[PDB]
Amino acid sequence: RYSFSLTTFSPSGKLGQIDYALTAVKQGVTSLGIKATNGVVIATEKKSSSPLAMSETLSKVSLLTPDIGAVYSGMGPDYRVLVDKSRKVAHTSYKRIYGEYPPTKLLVSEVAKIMQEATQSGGVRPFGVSLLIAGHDEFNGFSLYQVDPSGSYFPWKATAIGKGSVAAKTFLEKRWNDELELEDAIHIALLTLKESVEGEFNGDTIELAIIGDENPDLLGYTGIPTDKGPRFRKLTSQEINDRLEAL
Amino acid sequence: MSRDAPIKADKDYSQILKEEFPKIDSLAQNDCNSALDQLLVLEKKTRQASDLASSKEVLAKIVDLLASRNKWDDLNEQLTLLSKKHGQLKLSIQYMIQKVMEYLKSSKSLDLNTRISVIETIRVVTENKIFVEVERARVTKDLVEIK
Amino acid sequence: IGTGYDLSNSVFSPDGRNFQVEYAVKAVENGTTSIGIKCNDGVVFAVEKLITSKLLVPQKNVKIQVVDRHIGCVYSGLIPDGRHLVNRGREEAASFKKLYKTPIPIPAFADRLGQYVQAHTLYNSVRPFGVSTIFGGVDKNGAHLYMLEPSGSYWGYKGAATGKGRQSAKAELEKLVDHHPEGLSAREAVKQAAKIIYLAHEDNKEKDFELEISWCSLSETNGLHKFVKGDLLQEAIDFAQKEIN
Amino acid sequence: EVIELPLKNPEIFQRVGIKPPKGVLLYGPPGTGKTLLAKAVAATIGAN
Amino acid sequence: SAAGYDRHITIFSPEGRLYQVEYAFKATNQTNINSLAVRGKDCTVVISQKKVPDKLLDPTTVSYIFCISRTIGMVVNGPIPDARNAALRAKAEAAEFRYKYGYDMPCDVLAKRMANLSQIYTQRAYMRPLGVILTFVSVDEELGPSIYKTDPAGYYVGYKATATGPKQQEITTNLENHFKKSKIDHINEESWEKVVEFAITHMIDALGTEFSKNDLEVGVATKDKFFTLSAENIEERLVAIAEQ
Amino acid sequence: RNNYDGDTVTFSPTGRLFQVEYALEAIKQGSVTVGLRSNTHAVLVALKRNADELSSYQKKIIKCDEHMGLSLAGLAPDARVLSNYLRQQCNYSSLVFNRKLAVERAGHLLCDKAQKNTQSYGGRPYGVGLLIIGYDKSGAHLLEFQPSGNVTELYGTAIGARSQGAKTYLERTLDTFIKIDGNPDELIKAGVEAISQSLRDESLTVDNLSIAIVGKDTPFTIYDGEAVAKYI
Amino acid sequence: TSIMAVTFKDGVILGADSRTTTGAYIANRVTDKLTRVHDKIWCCRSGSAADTQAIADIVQYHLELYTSQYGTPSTETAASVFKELCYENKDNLTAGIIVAGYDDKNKGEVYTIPLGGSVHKLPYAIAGSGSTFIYGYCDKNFRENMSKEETVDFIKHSLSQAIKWDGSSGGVIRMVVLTAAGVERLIFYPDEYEQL
Amino acid sequence: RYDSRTTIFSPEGRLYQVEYALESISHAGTAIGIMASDGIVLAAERKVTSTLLEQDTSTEKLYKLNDKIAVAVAGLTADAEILINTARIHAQNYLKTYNEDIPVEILVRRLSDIKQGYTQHGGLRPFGVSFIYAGYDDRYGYQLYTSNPSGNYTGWKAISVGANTSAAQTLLQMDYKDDMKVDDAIELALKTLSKTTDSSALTYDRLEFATIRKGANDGEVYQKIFKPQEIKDILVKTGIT
Amino acid sequence: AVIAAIMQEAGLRAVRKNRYVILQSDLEEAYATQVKTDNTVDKFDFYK
Amino acid sequence: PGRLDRKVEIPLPNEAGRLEIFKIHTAKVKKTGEFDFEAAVKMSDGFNG
Ligand SMILES: Nc1ncnc2c1ncn2[C@@H]1O[C@H](COP(=O)(O)OP(=O)(O)O)[C@@H](O)[C@H]1O
Ligand SMILES: [Mg+2]
Repeated sequence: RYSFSLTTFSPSGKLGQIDYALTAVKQGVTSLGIKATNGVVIATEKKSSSPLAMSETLSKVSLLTPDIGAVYSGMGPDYRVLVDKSRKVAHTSYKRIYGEYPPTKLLVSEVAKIMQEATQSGGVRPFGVSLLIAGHDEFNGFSLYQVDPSGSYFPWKATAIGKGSVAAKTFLEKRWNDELELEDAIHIALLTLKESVEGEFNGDTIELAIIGDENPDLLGYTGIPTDKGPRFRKLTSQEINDRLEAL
Repeated sequence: MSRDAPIKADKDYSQILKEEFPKIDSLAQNDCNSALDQLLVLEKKTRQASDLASSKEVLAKIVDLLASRNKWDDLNEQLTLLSKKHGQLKLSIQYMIQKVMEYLKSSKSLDLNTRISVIETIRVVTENKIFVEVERARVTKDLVEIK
Repeated sequence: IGTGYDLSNSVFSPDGRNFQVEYAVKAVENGTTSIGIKCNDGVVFAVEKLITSKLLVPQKNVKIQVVDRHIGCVYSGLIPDGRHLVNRGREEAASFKKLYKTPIPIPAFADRLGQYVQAHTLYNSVRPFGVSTIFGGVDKNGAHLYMLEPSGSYWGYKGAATGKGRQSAKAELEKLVDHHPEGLSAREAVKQAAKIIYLAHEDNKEKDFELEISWCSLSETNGLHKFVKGDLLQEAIDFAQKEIN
Repeated sequence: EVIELPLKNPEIFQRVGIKPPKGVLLYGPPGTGKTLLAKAVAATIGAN
Repeated sequence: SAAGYDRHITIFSPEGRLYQVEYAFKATNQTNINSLAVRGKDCTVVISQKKVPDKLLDPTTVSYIFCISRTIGMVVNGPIPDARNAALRAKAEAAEFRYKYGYDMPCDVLAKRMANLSQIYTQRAYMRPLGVILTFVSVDEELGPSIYKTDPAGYYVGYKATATGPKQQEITTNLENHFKKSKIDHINEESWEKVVEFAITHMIDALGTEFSKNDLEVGVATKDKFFTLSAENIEERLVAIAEQ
Repeated sequence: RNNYDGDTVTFSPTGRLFQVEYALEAIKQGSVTVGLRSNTHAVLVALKRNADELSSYQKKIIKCDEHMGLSLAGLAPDARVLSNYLRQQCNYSSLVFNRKLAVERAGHLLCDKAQKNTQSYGGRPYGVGLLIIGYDKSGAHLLEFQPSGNVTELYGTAIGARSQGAKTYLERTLDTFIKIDGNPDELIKAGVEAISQSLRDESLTVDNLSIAIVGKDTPFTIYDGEAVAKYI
Repeated sequence: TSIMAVTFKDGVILGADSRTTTGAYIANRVTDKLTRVHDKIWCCRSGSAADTQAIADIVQYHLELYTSQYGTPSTETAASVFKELCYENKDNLTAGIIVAGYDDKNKGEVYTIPLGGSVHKLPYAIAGSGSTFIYGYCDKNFRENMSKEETVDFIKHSLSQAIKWDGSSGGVIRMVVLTAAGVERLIFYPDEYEQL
Repeated sequence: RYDSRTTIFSPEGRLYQVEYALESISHAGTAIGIMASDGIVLAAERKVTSTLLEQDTSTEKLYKLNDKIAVAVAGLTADAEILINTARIHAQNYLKTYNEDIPVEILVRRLSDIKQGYTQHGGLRPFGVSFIYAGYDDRYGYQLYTSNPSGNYTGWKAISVGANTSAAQTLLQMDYKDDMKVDDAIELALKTLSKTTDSSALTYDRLEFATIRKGANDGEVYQKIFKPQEIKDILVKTGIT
Repeated sequence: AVIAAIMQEAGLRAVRKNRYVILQSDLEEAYATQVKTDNTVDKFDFYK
Repeated sequence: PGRLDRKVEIPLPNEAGRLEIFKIHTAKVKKTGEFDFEAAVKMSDGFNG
């Protein structure tokens, strides 16, 4: 009986709607994040269950702000709204209070806060997804965080989520080092993900992006050296191929 | 093929142009291709049983075509083209292919003509899988005997 | 079919239906026969209004209503549920006159109505409407006649029927279309409209009816809606009596 | 293909080494005439 | 199974997927029509079947293909009620984007705002999800021919060609074999007309049935424009097929 | 079946609503009143109940306006609400349009009120039938209100408990009383005759009658006691 | 800023002066005042600049929907949508808009909306601060249903007079021809019209 | 039963929802406040762990609400997030209004009221958070409270909420003294934690700590969340490592 | 289990072709049929 | 596995499958000449044999 409100607790505690939401997450695609000391690499694989469907149309790697991207595992529809609501809160709360994009630590709290509301009301369901959010800021360095449909956030050095989580997680535990390059971290990433699938593994269907060091290329304006380009950069298929060939 | 009136209506069309058959037959000596096209109008239609309407015309025509030493090449291209484009029911267009075997097998108009011609027939109906997959046997025996 | 899924009008069944919305159609079946006959220069509406107690005043209760002043509506099903739907149709038409300063297009009207039925199948405290509404008229683009089902679905029609005697009603309606390729002249489509409802009143034989026929005609009402009355209605009655015997 | 092939020759299935395949579940709404088809299959083989 | 919560889209299953949201994917075969859209090299063609079971209906009001805004089409599969509401929303959205942001709304931005709107309908309990698959077609100001299929869950994904309906799988395989053998992702025909002809050819093949000029409705996107063709313009294309 | 009767926003398989049918049953359970009319006059005659014989009755006739007024049968709570709303409509007509509100239009607004609560969650079908009379430009009219909201113009009708004996009677004399015109007295007489046959195990008293008349040149007036003792 | 719209047999040609004035300074030399709100309905703007601008876009939104939902709009229809906004914002906005458009069933129609808001079917309209000097010229020299060339000449002359007598008129002489043939732009330079 | 709303009562005048919400707090990690008459120490145990969980750069159950009162967290973290933010705003709102910092007793009362409101009113969950409050205000000196999720508070000289509540409380009161010392208090939290926890390592990665002292400087009040490398250093001294 | 079923369809098709042994075409066709995992999400493709 | 290994699904007779079914039946009973089978099949859409 305690399952089906959000209002009913079990005798043992906890709410079911949060528990069942976590079940949902784990059905979604295999996505993983590794924190490095000069980057963060965030990676997922993609499908469409029909080759007719194009694969750029989907985006499962989205820059949230120019310095902070995110992925998911879980239900597709829920991601797309929640990223819209997050960009929109990012401006309200912090791009009018700093006049630029918020630090990573801040924005984790704000997105986690929309989850908290989608549990608080009854007759409104949680969101179906768990995010990884990785970004970089000027005071806490490079960073990685997990934001659960619970409305709780957890800081992570490395984690994985989704269908291949349990296997990916033990591979990460062993293979991670405390000091890795951005470049080495990409190789641990492609490889980890290749556990989840083989023979249909190619750079076309694998989306893999980074938050590294500034790029002056995607800044789009030049002559003002007192602002930094996007820390986020999305890598293309052909570039992922260079790294997959090099393995 | 739904309703019995539209098949009849193509037989009327077929019948009027069968009177004119001696005129069609005259234009076949000038050039074989010219004579085929007037008949192709009635056989190539969206509706089926149209080479069962037009059965009366191609029965006579494929004898002249067969019998000549050049016209049987344009005959084979015609037989393959009906298969692919329409291929109507399981007995329709399939009849014209079948009638070619009867006349061909008995006649032996030349030995060179007969030997290649049979290959041409068997080719298309390996691909097919209906009523001329049964008739496939007929022309595969004839060919194998010569070899 | 199964238990549940009926109860609430936004619960989808394991069958890909919404049962509550079907159950409405069944309520419309029980209602009194209505038809619309489209023409190449008018629209005709006729309706079967049963008289169920003979202390009723004759020619005084109607399920015919006018909307704006150019569009006829007539409903089957539950009567007061049908009055509310034509009522929201009057507010919409009227709003339309202030904003755009023109009579409603008949397809424009149909769009607005179709949305209102869809909204009362869209919540959990509203009720799905248990009515069909045949309606239409004649406008800038000639005559159009539409029929709105209680599922929130509508289409244009050369002939529309709803009600009890609706199966009989469709058989005669089809005949009209085949013998008359132009789509039957509007005048004669009044006399025809009476006869079709007379044949439909034999599936309801127990109760008396009163025949009310109204029209909208480019030719014989100047593109305005008005009821058919006096000697004209009398002819339609006399014709219908003739051809049923 | 299921029944008729290995019955005439178990001999080909034995060359490959993969088992000759048996067991067919017939299903479909009633009145399909699948019991009539039971007869038609075995009518070809002349099987009892 | 059952218990709660095929009665609610705001209450999860022990599976983790909402059973009533899955029923909207079983409510899409309700009117038994099939759609095909393919991409040309400056046009998009979309064709869906027309059923007029009785002579009472006028085949001119029976359609599922809609003009959404100047450059934007949509074909709907599934019921008429959710079809109108979706179409309206889309008409309103297209119109709004322009006064806010200036120029013609791309196929992608429309599809995405309607997808986000579908997801909201499932978020709240006081609104149910829609019961339609929407297949939008446009030729884009800067991306050219584009097909975006937005499903009633709030999922949206693009296409090279797509098909929808109850006989979908047959059209889908038909298309796989075709686009694979050519070794391209487009049809290489350079007029809108010979792309409409090819589409006709392929739906006839896949379903396996000859259709008539009273059983097709065809909408054609060219760049900067959208139109729906009448029955007599549709015949020109048919007689082109019927004798080549 | 009988389980779809829980609420008003839900339909049954054959398609009804059990709540509207139930609101309908209530009319019968209450009071009895018999309405009838003539080309020149409209008259309502009704039985008033009292709890016991230390009770001094509860009136069932509500003067709406000086040209409209009604009787009730079923739930007294329900009635107080619909009458108050109707009174608002007559004053509105007077105020803004300078016009004695027509009986035909009036019933239709009453119908619109009824349906608001039938559609909605919360509310309830109104638990009362009303017989509305008035005399406007178009003469007398008599309307029969239902819990569904259907409004029905009659020469004579009756509702409430065991009211069919008035309906059998009225049917018999129908055309008889239609001819009666220019004579208010005789329509009161006919009306007393109709509600007598309906009664059984009770007969009329001075304080059981409330006779409500509006005619050609008379306003609406509710008569009581010694103005109903010429027709006791 | 004289703007006008004149009927003729095959249509309507809307005419304009592209001067835009904020006091004695010319704010911009060349700004067409003929702003399309639909494909075959176009509109003219005079009075306060900002107010007309605001209103115009609001009209395009109504007619974007009218096309989308209910099929082709009309000029009549369109001019009513002006009349609604101006009349409700008679105390905040001042817009002198001539709406004209070409129907295939009513031919060319011109409806002027004055500053309070009304609708007035008329063969011809002049509105603005530059029209109040050419009233005399226009009535006398006008005749209904000219042929296009003759139509061009009359419009051309009137707006050229308006620059001569009103200092808030000037820039290039714009016309937008709304015909069955399409929409045609026409433009004319001062070297040509000062003489004529 | 009488689970089904939170605005119901039961035949015994219990409410299952208040009991169930209470048991939620014994699902989440130990949290301990020990008051001494030379400081209050807050110590808490984590409820999550693994070699790739970061927990060596972060606190997540020690929040300074304002600048003289802080809380330890026990219960759900989602429930916790909103009420911590509300509590910090009201503590600090007082700051603005009266231009002196909020007293301990008022701020706990305020937040208990908010808690209670979710049970009293609407169709909402109660909030399943037990906050240990440690403050200083110059009216009563050092103050220790904890608030129940029922939404009431009682003062304390030592308390333990969070997992293994019963065991911890027994452990604390065996070795506690009224005279005490702040340094003996730190050692006492570390003593209790070894036993209570189900992890036998009990190393820095599992441990949070903050000590609030007015003996830190003189006339001044200092809230110090210790950093991870201090938490390690004190584990040698008590000898657990 | 998945491997036992691939070899099962591999030998069956061989017999249809009237070949006596498996044989890379028989292995390849049978591989792609019954890969297993994701084969009911084709219409529920909101899942990824 | 090893008892049932293959699944053969049986669906309905098709639009031109329904046609054949009439023919077997008419022969089996007595008739005076019937020919309306082209219409009758459309009426009998979706029937089992
Ligand atoms: N394909 C068919 N050809 C002819 N008769 C058929 C056909 N299919 C079905 N029938 C008819 O239906 C009858 C019942 O089928 P039966 O084999 O008893 O079915 P099930 O087990 O599916 O109920 C048959 O005996 C035959 O008359
Ligand atoms: Mg059987």
